[PDB]
Amino acid sequence: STLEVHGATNTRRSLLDQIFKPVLEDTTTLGQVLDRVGAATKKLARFDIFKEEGFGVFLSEDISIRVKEKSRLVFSAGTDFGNAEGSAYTNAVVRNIFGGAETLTVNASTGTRTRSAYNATFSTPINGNPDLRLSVEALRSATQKPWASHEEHLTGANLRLAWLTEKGDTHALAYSSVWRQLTGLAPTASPTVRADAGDSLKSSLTHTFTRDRRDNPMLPQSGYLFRSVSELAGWGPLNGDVSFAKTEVEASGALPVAIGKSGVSVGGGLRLGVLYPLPLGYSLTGAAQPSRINDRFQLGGPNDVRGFKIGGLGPHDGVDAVGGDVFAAGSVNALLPLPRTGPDSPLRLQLYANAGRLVALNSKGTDKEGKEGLAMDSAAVFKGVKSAVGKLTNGIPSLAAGVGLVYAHPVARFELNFSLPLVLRRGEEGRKGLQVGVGISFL
Amino acid sequence: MSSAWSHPQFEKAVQLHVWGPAFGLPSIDAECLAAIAYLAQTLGSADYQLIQSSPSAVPTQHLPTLYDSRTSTWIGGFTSITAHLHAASATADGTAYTAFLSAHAAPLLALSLYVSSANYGAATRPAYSAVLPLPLPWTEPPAVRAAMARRAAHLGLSSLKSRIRLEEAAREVLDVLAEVDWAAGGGGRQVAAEVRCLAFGYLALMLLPDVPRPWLREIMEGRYPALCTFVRDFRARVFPQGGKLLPWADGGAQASASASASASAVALRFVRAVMAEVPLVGEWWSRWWTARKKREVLASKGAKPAPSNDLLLLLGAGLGLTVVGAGVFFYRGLPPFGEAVQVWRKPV
Amino acid sequence: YFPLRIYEPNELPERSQQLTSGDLPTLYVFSTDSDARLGLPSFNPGCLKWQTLLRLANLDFRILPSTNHSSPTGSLPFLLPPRTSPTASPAPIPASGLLSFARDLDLGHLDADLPPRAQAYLALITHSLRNAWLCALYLDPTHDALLRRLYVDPASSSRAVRAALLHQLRRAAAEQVATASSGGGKIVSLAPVDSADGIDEEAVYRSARDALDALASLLRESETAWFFGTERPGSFDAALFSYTHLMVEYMSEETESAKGRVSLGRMVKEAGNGELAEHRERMLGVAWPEWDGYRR
Repeated sequence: STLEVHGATNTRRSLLDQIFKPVLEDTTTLGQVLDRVGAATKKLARFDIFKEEGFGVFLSEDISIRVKEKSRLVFSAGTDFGNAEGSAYTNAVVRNIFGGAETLTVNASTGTRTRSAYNATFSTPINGNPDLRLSVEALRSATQKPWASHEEHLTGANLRLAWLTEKGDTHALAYSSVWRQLTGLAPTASPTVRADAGDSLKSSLTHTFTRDRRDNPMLPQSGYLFRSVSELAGWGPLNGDVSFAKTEVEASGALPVAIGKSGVSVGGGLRLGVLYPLPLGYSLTGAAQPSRINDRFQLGGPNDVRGFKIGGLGPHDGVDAVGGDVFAAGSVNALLPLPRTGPDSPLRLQLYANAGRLVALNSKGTDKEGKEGLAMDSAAVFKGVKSAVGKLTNGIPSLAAGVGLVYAHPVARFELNFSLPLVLRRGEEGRKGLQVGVGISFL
Repeated sequence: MSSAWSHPQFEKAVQLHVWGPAFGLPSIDAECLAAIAYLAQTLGSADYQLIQSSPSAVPTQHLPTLYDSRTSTWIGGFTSITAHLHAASATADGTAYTAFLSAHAAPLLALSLYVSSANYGAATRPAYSAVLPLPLPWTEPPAVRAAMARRAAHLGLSSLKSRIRLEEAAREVLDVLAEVDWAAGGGGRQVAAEVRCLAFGYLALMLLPDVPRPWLREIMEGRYPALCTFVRDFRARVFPQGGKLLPWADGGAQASASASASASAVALRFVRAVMAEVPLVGEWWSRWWTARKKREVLASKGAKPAPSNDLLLLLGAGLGLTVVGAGVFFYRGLPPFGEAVQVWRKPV
Repeated sequence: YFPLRIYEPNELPERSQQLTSGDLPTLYVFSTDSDARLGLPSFNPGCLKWQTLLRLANLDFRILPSTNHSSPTGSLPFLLPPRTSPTASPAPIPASGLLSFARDLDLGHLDADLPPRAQAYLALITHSLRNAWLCALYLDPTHDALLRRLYVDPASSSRAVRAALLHQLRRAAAEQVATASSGGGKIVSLAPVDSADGIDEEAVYRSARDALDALASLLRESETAWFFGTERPGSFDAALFSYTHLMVEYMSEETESAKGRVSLGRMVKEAGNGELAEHRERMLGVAWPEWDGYRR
């Protein structure tokens, strides 16, 4: 009947008129009325503009809803875990500019690898869906790359259209455009790192899918995860210095074993990835420039394949970790619970064993180019990707093993593992003792 | 270019401004002392005048500066002043040693007097402050010391036995200068008369200051006595009584600044020197003001440039107004977008 | 002890297998991709000096175009020797060690202590002609298309990155000219002059004209066709040639009748009695004896 919503002063009467005007079209089925009011109230909290302690729906006789708005300006600072050891971020948010919209200014100067990282992210919802958002970002970074000894200065702006669906899957569609200046070369830099040291553009367009059915992200005991990032740079209406097509499929899972609810949780995982060079312009047949070190994959590390350096497992020019074009990964786990403790503490005892491959792409077998030697046509690139995919499954992969002691914070996952490399390639730099892993994404 | 990085586009009884006396010398700059010496040798004292100034008191923004009253022209720099107001191996040697003294003896006096922060803070900065009017020596000697410390780079030396590096980098200049035979009419190399004034300016600012870290006066007095004899004899000949018989304007060396130093002019100089340090718009104020002063020096020369480009000042004002408007729009906020009570009725 | 199985290493990508796999040493310069296949002179004078010295020392090498960011120091001309293994290469040689790399029996004439008069005359080249090259290339709007072609258009193909790189180039060059005090030593604030408005570019021009006439007189003194009466050219000859060649190449126009201002190549060709254009032809005829493509 007659609905009153008190205490919402910095919200428009369009943003919360799209919500409660469908509700009043109900022209004695009291349960349907209460369920529709509860559905509208759960939709209203999907906008992140209200405090969870304010939602009081006090009926009469009809309806009378109350809310408490969040404050507008939120300055904040602290220490985040962006899969690194440390970070010192400052975070200024303006919570509700007109209705639903927000701005986030982030300034995270970190002494570890990213000495500066500036941000500005405006974000609106589209047509009153609280789950469909649209973001206009702008960045400026300078991040040290200590595996392949240089720095990368990234200035540009991207436009992301996220979408959370009704079944918990999250789509994404960004148009990025960067600068990617490579400089800051150490004296131990390789000739491969000196061959690519300068300016790029990389105007790209990348879809991201996620399907996260793990019951706990920081310590899975059941469920699965499917994630699929897929980029297209340079080809067609996009313009830049690089023009490629890069995909990546990551899987996961966990299966419980019996004794109660004892946390055994045999784990699993698999990553793949292929970087394909395309021509520039509206054609598929055409000469294609090979990839640069900005774009190639980096395998190995504490977060990625346990038992190796933070860049290992690939082509190495001297000591520098230059990248590959086709990779694979994967692991098994055991995650046994600790004795004299119930299956409720976040402490677990891991028994991992990973393996990985990271090969590059060359043009052997057809070398009649001579001069103008960098551009490669479609048949040469197709035979190169065929040979690299064949060189994945030719030989025992670069495998390691170990034990560990996982602690599962709500924002990160600390591991502290003792690894032991078993099978290597030459010049691949695996670590043999105690290794520390902090962050979210783990394999 | 934004027209501030290009050559300017053109349509289709002298008075020498200098610094002030210091260390018993008629000026504290090397190029100003050189220009004073050249005009004292060539011109007579009833032909020229000497005005005590700062780089914010002339439009050239470079203090050894001539104002020719016949044509109202503004000429800045020693080589420009001597290009105005005007066998082959002697001329080529004069050109070479002029280019050498300007380029390799200028960062050595800089290391002696401006980079060494026990020399600057105890000898150089009080002598700079004793010739400017009272609110000005808080803005101009930092800019002077910053420029001289920039020039003293490409030498690998600073203020921090690490004394043989100074001696080697000073021998690398004084060995070239010691073969010119400056105080001579015979023997050795021979240069023109104006190169001897430039050499006197640099070498007398090296030798004659009374400093607490005397690392350059002792190298000259120990290894190169001919240059010290040159400086002492040139100073005894051209400037007896310490540069007080020179034709300073309006009676004296300190009363020569009283024309262009009123309350309004000094206040404007200090205000503009303060406005250039504002963290965002102070670059574009400085670029717009420098372009304006260059335009008026060029119009004094005889040219007729195209002045209509104010995008530097408009760009600085746009950046400042953008930051201020963003801060007020996001901190003060907008008026509220809804009421407290918002009733929805069932439509009939 | 523990890695139980080690395989042969992974091959490098195709880009490094093409760019970094030569059998001669490689000098990384400022050139174009059609000039570097032949070995022609660079368009940067600080690279052409060392390239001329490495070609007078009878050293077998290649050139390849590079950017400043790849150098072991800040500035460009450096050398990378050939690989020994396909995945390992020796250390780079900066510009200060190039004549020490090249020994090619007796290179003592290219690396020798100059007399002090020669150092006063070398200050002419390193200041009065360097500032003239920088002012006339980077700040003159006539040479804007040449500046874009030589430095900005090979860097990327995006107009925003191109415009920003051209702005940083002009800012850096205007900083350089306003430090050396031919026509630039102004004091405006605590920050250095980085625009063309704090440069008097008639003093830069007149100092270039006097520098060229003094160097022509010094060359007339010598009477054995190279400086100071030598029988083979030295580092002074490569230092002067690195500016006189690029002035006759890229800065000899016909513009000179509507502005005054005889250009830099015509000032080189007219300095003295043509002592320096003849020296430029004699220095090309010794170090590049197969190239007949010069004078523009």
